[PDB]
Amino acid sequence: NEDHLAKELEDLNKWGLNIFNVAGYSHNRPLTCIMYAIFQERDLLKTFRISSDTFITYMMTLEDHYHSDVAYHNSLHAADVAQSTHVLLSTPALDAVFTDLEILAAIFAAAIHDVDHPGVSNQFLINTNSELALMYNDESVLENHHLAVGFKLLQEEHCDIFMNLTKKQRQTLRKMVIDMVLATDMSKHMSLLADLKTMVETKKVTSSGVLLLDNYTDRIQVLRNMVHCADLSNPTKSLELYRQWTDRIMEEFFQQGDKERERGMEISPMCDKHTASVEKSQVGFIDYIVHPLWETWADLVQPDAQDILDTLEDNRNWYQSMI
Ligand SMILES: CC(=O)CCCOc1nc(Oc2ccc3c(c2)CO[B-]3(O)O)c(Cl)cc1C#N
Ligand SMILES: [Mg+2]
Ligand SMILES: [Zn+2]
Repeated sequence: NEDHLAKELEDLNKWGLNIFNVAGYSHNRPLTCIMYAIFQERDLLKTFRISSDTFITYMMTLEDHYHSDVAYHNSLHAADVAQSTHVLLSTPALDAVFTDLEILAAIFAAAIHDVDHPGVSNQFLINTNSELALMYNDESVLENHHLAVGFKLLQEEHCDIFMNLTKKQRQTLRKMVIDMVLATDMSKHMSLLADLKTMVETKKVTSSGVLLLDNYTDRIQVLRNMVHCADLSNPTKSLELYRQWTDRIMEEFFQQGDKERERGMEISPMCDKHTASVEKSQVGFIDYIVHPLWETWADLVQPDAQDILDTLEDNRNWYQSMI
């Protein structure tokens, strides 16, 4: 059990760590396990003076606020996005670019980015006049909610993992976490990608081949896009992992479609279990959203995302051939 978990964690810094196996060998606590592994690996507990007790207590409470009965948006997805963000932060083209605070903020943002997900989209909550949609004026409804829950849990007993940060560090980390979690709202996708394309068109590179960022706006725009990339990373993983993610998301999508049908609402795209094709949906999703994003990311950090983009294109063509 312990030796098996240790074997899986040999791939902690690698794309396509088997987070499903990590969940199995950690007794369904992948987020707490992988976050403790990541924080020890990066010396984040030492650097920001976080005790193991305080970190574990917060992470266990955070993981408890992910819904076990939802198929996709549970703590396994959060753990996957955190570990993928951890890998993207160590991409050679971004070496020595980001501060320790920015690294902390990105991994934390990824860990909390879907906390307390009900298993339905923003459009469902807007169209049903949900309390959450009312609270946030239909704007990034769930993403605002994820931030609210993630931050409020820091105020629980023995849970303030940012207690030993400076005042300016706490204020700046709050801003950056908000930016990165809000960047997972699909409504901001086209604007984020447009900014990413602009940075690629006007990128400054060193002799060693490292990206140069002049100001805070350029840094946060890359970090926003990084977490967005990590959130949309399932199709870029090895096919056996990607197929498992596809099974989970379609189960959650069909459950929303069932709720929409019984309420007498119009069923959302990819959510009608009677008519929808899993294979067509993935190919369409890759072509219009995931591939444009990752191709632009690959251009920013060239050649570091070459195998990732190749995997995305191979998985796209495989799924297309199964239509
Ligand atoms: C195996 C996969 O690749 C599933 C990706 C998630 O499935 C989709 N998500 C979409 O938009 C969101 C993307 C990210 C997130 C959410 C919605 C809510 O929370 B979240 O942060 O996880 C859209 Cl437009 C299409 C699909 C499809 N298929
Ligand atoms: Mg989300
Ligand atoms: Zn997500």
